[PDB]
Amino acid sequence: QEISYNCDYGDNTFNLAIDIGGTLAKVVFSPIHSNRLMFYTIETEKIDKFMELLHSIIKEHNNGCYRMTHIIATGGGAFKFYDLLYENFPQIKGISRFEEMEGLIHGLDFFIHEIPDEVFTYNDQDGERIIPTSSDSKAIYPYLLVNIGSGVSILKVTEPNNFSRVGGSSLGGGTLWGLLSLITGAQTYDQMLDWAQEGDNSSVDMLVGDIYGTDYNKIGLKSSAIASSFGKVFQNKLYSSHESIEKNNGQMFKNPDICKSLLFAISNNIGQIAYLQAKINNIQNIYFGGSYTRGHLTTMNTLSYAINFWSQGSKQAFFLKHEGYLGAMGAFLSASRHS
Amino acid sequence: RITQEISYNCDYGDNTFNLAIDIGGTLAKVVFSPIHSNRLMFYTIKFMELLHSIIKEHNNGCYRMTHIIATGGGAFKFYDLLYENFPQIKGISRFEEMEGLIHGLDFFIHEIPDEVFTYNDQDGERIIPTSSIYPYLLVNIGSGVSILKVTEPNNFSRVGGSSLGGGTLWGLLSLITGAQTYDQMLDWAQEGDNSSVDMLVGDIYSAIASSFGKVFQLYSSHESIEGQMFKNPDICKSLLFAISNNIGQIAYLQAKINNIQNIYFGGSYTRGHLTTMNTLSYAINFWSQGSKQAFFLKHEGYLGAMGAFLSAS
Ligand SMILES: CN(C)c1cc(CN2CCOCC2)nc2nc(NCc3ccc(C(C)(C)C)cc3)nn12
Repeated sequence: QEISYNCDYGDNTFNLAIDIGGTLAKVVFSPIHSNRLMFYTIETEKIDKFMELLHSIIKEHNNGCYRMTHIIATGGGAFKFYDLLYENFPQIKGISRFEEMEGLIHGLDFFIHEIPDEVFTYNDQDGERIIPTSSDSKAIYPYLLVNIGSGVSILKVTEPNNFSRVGGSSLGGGTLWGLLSLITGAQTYDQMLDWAQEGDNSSVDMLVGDIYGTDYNKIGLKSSAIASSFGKVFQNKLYSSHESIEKNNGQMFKNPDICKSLLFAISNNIGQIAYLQAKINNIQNIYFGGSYTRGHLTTMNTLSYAINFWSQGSKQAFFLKHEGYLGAMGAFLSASRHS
Repeated sequence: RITQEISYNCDYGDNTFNLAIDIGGTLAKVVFSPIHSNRLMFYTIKFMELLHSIIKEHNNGCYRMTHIIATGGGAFKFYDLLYENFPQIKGISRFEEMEGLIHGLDFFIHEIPDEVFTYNDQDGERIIPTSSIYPYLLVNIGSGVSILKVTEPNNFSRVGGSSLGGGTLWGLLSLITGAQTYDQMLDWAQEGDNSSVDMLVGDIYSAIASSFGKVFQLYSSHESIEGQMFKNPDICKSLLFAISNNIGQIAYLQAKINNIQNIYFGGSYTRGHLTTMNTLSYAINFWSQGSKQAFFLKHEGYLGAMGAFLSAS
């Protein structure tokens, strides 16, 4: 989903930035004199596949010129994969590392300030609205980045170059993916999202309605609000697997319903934690980064609604067209300055 | 057979057998006192059938001298069912759930010795002599989580909550592992090693980076997608940590927003399990750098029924 941008190509080094996380590798590069920023994601699980993509990019977009390629690695996996990269690319110009936080924030601020049609709000009522951020300091800052990958990172940015980590969560995309993979057999994240879309969570969640007979207006909750995620399930050997889960249980619980339930559980939790962090830090604007929302309308509506609800309208969820690429973009910009 | 009991000089001015019931999503709790016994009797659970036996055994089968106070959603969802089930009773009344919990908690704090305690694996159990306070948070964990702020006697509000509560833990672990009781889940959790299903920091580069994050790792023309197995004990530990750490974090953030140091954990979640208590205590101790404190309660599951009981008189 390439972007037009006038890059400074410097000494013509080909800068190949990689953000390596728990689960995914996200790559940003610009062929020399193209003025195009290009973006790819691949799972890290099959090393050959990952390394092979990097090889193909060098061959297809830098004419096989290893000796003028600089790989800059960011994300948590920059450390773990450093030796794999070195052994794969003996003949390249260099390999460097960029701190994860600076990566995310440099990448995000770049997207906010420079790239049109990149930042957007979304909910089921309003549809998508592009926020024209790449048109000052006091309008943009302060903000929070909620970067959802395997876990959840939360960073606050008070002004240019002024940013820090605040507490994150271990209940992130990896949790949602792990649980639904094992429970439902779903083969890909995209499949889980399609099943979630069709599902009815109320068959496995207890709603306020199920516990009361009605709204619980004294505490601000409608009957349709979720009171206990997966709360309906209990009432109704060393190892478990999808197989055993299916043999034991059949279709008492339906896959679409499980997917929607847990999509709501994890996204609402993330939205709440984000809210609470924004509340403590007196921040109105909350960006979502990572590869969790993937422009999925249900997911974005869920997150937007959680921030809106918990804040009673005083805070706002923002999404990014290149959400997954913030870290790699920041690394890219560092290597660019260098060359 | 009642095995949980407190001596207390109850007020029997009305010459009524007060029977308080907390009808929550998943569990039902009773608090009652045989007239003039000075014994408070507690029971957690075919339920309506229990209430009958209680009247039979502890009030001589006398319906016309029994008063029921109902708290929780059942009280409203099923107000009629109580009248259908308990005709000819002296009276049925209701008590609002949040107010139930706080009156019950304040009673345990102020009146009952050896009720409030800290627990962690480092220093063990410490009884806090509260009965010898404000403001405080109550984090009441049942099917879901209710979080209440209490500034002073009779000043409180529900500030927050979470749908990721005991029912989520029990639900996930039932379906995934086939475990049949909360007890088996906790026993398995205590043996388990979460690192086989969780991505830890070390995995990305013993803190958890992603709970359960290691698990994900046209027409038919090749082999069946068919698969990988994970150990039940490790799954129970992963999800116990995930749900407990999250609750601890939300509790800490709420406490921070509300400028509260003292955080009480209520409901039927910890059940006196050292591992669960340790995890909650650790989470609060960690985030606050020691400036906030987790408290537990010997009668954690009966806060709401206790408050309802006291409302009768
Ligand atoms: C997910 N939403 C939208 C929210 C929002 C809030 C706080 N809001 C702040 C803004 O003003 C309105 C209130 N609290 C929430 N708690 C839950 N579930 C836990 C839960 C809900 C209900 C119950 C009973 C019925 C048994 C008492 C027990 C546990 N969800 N939830």
